[PDB]
Amino acid sequence: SDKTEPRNEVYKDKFKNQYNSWHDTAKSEELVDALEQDPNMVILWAGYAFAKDYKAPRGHMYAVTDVRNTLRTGAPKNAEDGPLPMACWSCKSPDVPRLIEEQGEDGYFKGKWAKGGPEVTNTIGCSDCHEKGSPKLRISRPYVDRALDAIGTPFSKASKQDKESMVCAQCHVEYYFEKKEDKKGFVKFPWDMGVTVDQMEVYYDGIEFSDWTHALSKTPMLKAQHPEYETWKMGIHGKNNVSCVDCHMPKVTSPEGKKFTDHKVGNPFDRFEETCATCHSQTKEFLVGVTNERKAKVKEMKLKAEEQLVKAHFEAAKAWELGATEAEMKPILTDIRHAQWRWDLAIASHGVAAHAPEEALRVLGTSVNKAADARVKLAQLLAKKGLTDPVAIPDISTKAKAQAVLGMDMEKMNAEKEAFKKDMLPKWDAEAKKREATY
Amino acid sequence: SDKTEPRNEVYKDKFKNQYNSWHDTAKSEELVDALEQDPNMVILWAGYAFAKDYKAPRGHMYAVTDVRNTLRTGAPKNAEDGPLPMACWSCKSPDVPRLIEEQGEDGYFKGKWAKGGPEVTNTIGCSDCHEKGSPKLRISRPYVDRALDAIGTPFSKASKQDKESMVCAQCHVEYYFEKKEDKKGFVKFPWDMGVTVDQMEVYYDGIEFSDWTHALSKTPMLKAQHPEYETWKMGIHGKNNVSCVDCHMPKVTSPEGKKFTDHKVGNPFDRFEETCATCHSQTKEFLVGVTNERKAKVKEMKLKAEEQLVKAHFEAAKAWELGATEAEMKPILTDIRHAQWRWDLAIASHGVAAHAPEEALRVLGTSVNKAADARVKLAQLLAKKGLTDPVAIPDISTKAKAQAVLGMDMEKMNAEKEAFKKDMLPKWDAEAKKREATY
Ligand code: HEC
Ligand code: HEC
Ligand code: HEC
Ligand code: HEC
Ligand code: HEC
Ligand code: HEC
Ligand code: HEC
Ligand code: HEC
Ligand code: HEC
Ligand code: HEC
Ligand SMILES: [Ca+2]
Ligand SMILES: [Ca+2]
Repeated sequence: SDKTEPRNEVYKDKFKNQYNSWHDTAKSEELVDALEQDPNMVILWAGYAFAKDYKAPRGHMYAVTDVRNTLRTGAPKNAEDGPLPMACWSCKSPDVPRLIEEQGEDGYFKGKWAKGGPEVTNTIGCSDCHEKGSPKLRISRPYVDRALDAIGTPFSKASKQDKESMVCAQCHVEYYFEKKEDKKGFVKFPWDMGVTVDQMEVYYDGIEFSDWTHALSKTPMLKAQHPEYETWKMGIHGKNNVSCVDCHMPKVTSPEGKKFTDHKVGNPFDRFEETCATCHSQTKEFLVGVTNERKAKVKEMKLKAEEQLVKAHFEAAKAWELGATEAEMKPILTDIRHAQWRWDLAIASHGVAAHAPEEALRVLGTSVNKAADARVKLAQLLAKKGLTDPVAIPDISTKAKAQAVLGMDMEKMNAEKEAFKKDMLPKWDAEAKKREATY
Repeated sequence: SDKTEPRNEVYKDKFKNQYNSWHDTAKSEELVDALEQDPNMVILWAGYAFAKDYKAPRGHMYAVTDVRNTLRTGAPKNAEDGPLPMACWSCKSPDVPRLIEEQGEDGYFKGKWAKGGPEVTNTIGCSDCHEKGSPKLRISRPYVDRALDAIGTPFSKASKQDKESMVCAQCHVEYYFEKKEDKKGFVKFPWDMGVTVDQMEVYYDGIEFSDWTHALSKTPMLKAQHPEYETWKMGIHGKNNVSCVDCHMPKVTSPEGKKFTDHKVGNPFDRFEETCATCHSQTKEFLVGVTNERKAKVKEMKLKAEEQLVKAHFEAAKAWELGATEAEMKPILTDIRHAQWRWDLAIASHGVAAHAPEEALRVLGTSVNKAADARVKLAQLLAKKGLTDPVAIPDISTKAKAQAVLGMDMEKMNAEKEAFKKDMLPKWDAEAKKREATY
């Protein structure tokens, strides 16, 4: 494509300071296993890909590696195999706008994730945010322009300060895959009714959309994903239009005293002077302390919401086992769907305790309120089927125990994934090397 | 006494600007009936004085008037009559340090509220916060000193900025009346553990303390009251030691050009220049909009928490009615106690949406979590008693209907109060005038 250069090294000794700091996200290499740290999530996501594997994000340099390696994308043997579609590449690589610009959105989104393996081998890079070889910013994905239009803030009419967050909003948002034949597997941001948890809930309910049917409760479930842009808009910094870039890509000075934009996307406290100290006079120790306090508050309510949902899902499973009808279960499943949507949207962003802690805490409160409705209705229904005692919860104290409770063959899944990693990934990179040898 | 002057006019000509702005809290005279606006509260406080009458605070000039007029103090015919004790005067008048200094705490707290009628007639004034005829600040109540010592911040070692909030903390706190024999009727702040909702819950459970037994659920209840200091400490302004005085008693300039401390304690937005604008560049409309949005979020979770509690109380009443035993109800009552403690502390301060919105939202979330646990246990227990259908809630849509549901003879209460107002209060004021003549 004329508009995209997916090879990130092309403009490196033309834009040295930007390339070098961009490459330094490789320094953020630790992989924290969130399922291991919180096995409740295996149960909440039962029947869905996230019950297999879910880790915290690390540096942008690892995006293609991590989508390749997660158990969620499976072990496809050919371009028509594997569980997930092409759309799983969309926020991982500057080869995505290359493919969209050459084949159109309809050509890009067609088919399996495995199909794009040979084509999507460059990780998150310059062409995702920039015009080719230029410092100018751009939106490189058409579905992003559609989403910005939908909330009335098109990129073409946005201020410089607005665009700084919009380039991150290409990826750091809640999304779903459309179902209609002409948009099958297209990425869409569910923003037509607004970006609050309540508006998005109305959107999804209006089209009767579900990401999966829960393996225990049979609830039509919604999955939230990293809603940084939607939740940043709710926090006081976003209300002041303090941009993602102000904290995550701050203006820094070279050893020679030249200012440039720090491209090492990571922890803003690592550049405390240049980030928080730009606008605040408090010490780093104070502001780190405040941030850790909100993380603790959000975590407390997160676990309370999760404990209610775990019990709700097993209680619903027991209700089905005791002969509940679909009509008896319909209002309970609605409550479970909404309760878990609210928990998931509240904490799916690993930055929410910094970006919008009060919104996270409000939303987790509404989660518990819906879970309480579901569980009281379940307690009455279970009693009509003859059970007036608590429903037993199996041992789910570890990720391995939870996945086994669900009947998941983790040994086989890991073995097949390792064989895929060893056999298929070399072939993909060998094909990409051959193709890039043109260009 | 030597160290207190309760007549607030004595130094009016020496300190004209302070006296004049102090007297201007009489401009804040609107009375908002909180029970009328939220009749749920009648049910939540069933069996307690707050089910009778509860209004939003107004100006300091009305403290003695409102404590005289509230149905909560009833209609005493003599100094040993009436529902409430001497300690209800403690945060309403500079006559209180006068009586404490002359009679001791033991002498002051002894007896009924009606006994203090003739002695406590000056409203909140200069000697409550100041040394006599002086600009120096003081703590005028010994139980406040004990509380400050308990949290490790004695007034003697406090900074200027610390002391600005501490004078408000003499009254704007959660408290209880001790029941121990040697301290019976004493005001104490429940801060030994210290000031979060969770620490105070541990404090109260450790001494097996209850304010009343709920009229419906028979739960041993805790009542929260206006925890401004404790919640201010949790908000970001308090963490920065932005004092109550910075927003509510700002430095202003007289018409003659003289700088002084504004003593019109009221809405900080009424002094936007001089309060927020001294630290913030945003417009007043923007900051008002933010505070209004937080008020709405807090109100949304407040109402969800109350709906859960109202149903829990009626469901518990049903369980008792169906023959539940003490042992069956014990874990349910514990959950209701904690759930309502958390609700009440979260919203008992009318400023919590400005002072600490994130803490109010966290605490309201934990309220719903405990109410959930109570209602699920109740649904199972009700089913063991043969009831598998929802418990009916009577019409409680107005203050009047809710009080009638509880069997409250509001007509008699109001008649007896008006009679008390017409007959007793002139006698109290006449005796005080006679006594103050001898000053
Ligand atoms: C199709 C269902 C997929 C799959 C299989 C993956 N993604 Fe994404 N992704 C996006 C962003 C902003 C992040 C970092 C923020 C965060 O994770 O909270 C990620 C992260 C990942 C990972 C690493 C972490 C993990 O979950 O283990 C993996 C393995 C992963 N993704 C796989 C952004 C997006 C999107 C932007 C709209 C899209 C679409 C996807 N991701 C889709 C998928
Ligand atoms: C791949 C290694 C690159 C290269 C070579 C560059 N970028 Fe970026 N960039 C991003 C943002 C938000 C800005 C600020 C824009 C502005 O203030 O107008 C920049 C800035 C630049 C410049 C301009 C000079 C400067 O340092 O300020 C240049 C020359 C540049 N970049 C080169 C955003 C992003 C990304 C979004 C996550 C990504 C990816 C990149 N840039 C990648 C690259
Ligand atoms: C606009 C300048 C931003 C900002 C501020 C961030 N991103 Fe991204 N991001 C994407 C994916 C898939 C990941 C996970 C990577 C992986 O786990 O392999 C991330 C990761 C992050 C982080 C975590 C960094 C760390 O060191 O832990 C952060 C702080 C972050 N992002 C912020 C996806 C994308 C994009 C897809 C092309 C785009 C564009 C951005 N992110 C842009 C931004
Ligand atoms: C604009 C919408 C964004 C986006 C997309 C992100 N941020 Fe932030 N962020 C800030 C701080 C202090 C943290 C936590 C640092 C810590 O944990 O110590 C975060 C966290 C994130 C994450 C998660 C990072 C991870 O490794 O898990 C992500 C993906 C993220 N942010 C993206 C600080 C700020 C701001 C300061 C006022 C601003 C504005 C933003 N971030 C904006 C955004
Ligand atoms: C760097 C990572 C940080 C951190 C840790 C914080 N900020 Fe900011 N901040 C800015 C503005 C305009 C406000 C609103 C208040 C005001 O009008 O001054 C804030 C507010 C905060 C808070 C209070 C909100 C809360 O979370 O309790 C906190 C704790 C906070 N900040 C921490 C402005 C800016 C910036 C201007 C572009 C920048 C950069 C930052 N802040 C960065 C940080
Ligand atoms: C330290 C300077 C303060 C500040 C900032 C406030 N108070 Fe008080 N207060 C007390 C009582 C009994 C009331 C209710 C009076 C009534 O309704 O009759 C109040 C009221 C307030 C308000 C509401 C003002 C309004 O205009 O509505 C406000 C903003 C307020 N207070 C703040 C009791 C006391 C004390 C007991 C003697 C003392 C000391 C303080 N308050 C101190 C302060
Ligand atoms: C003994 C049980 C009583 C009674 C009957 C009253 N008080 Fe107080 N009071 C205090 C503060 C800071 C306020 C204003 C803040 C707020 O109300 O949220 C009040 C207000 C009142 C009112 C007017 C409002 C109402 O409830 O209608 C009334 C009628 C009232 N009080 C009666 C402070 C304190 C204390 C400081 C530790 C103490 C002790 C009391 N009050 C005790 C009582
Ligand atoms: C009853 C009408 C009075 C009078 C005559 C005065 N006060 Fe107050 N005051 C309070 C606080 C926190 C301050 C600031 C203290 C400081 O910054 O050191 C003041 C200030 C004064 C002064 C000093 C001159 C000035 O205007 O700054 C004077 C002479 C003065 N006051 C007289 C607190 C309170 C109260 C707490 C709620 C109340 C009640 C009063 N003051 C009452 C009076
Ligand atoms: C220090 C511990 C205190 C105390 C005792 C109080 N405040 Fe504040 N407050 C602020 C704002 C913007 C409001 C809302 C005004 C509005 O409703 O528009 C409040 C509210 C209160 C109340 C309730 C007022 C009422 O009339 O019902 C009370 C009793 C109260 N405050 C006492 C602003 C601030 C601050 C701004 C940074 C500071 C600090 C404080 N208040 C501190 C305190
Ligand atoms: C007058 C009643 C107000 C109002 C409405 C607000 N402030 Fe303040 N503020 C101050 C400090 C140090 C912070 C922390 C952030 C920082 O370090 O700059 C804040 C924070 C806020 C916020 C953001 C937090 C939130 O609740 O979202 C808001 C909305 C806010 N303030 C409003 C400092 C001060 C003061 C210095 C003495 C004064 C006065 C005020 N603020 C007054 C007000
Ligand atoms: Ca989604
Ligand atoms: Ca109390």
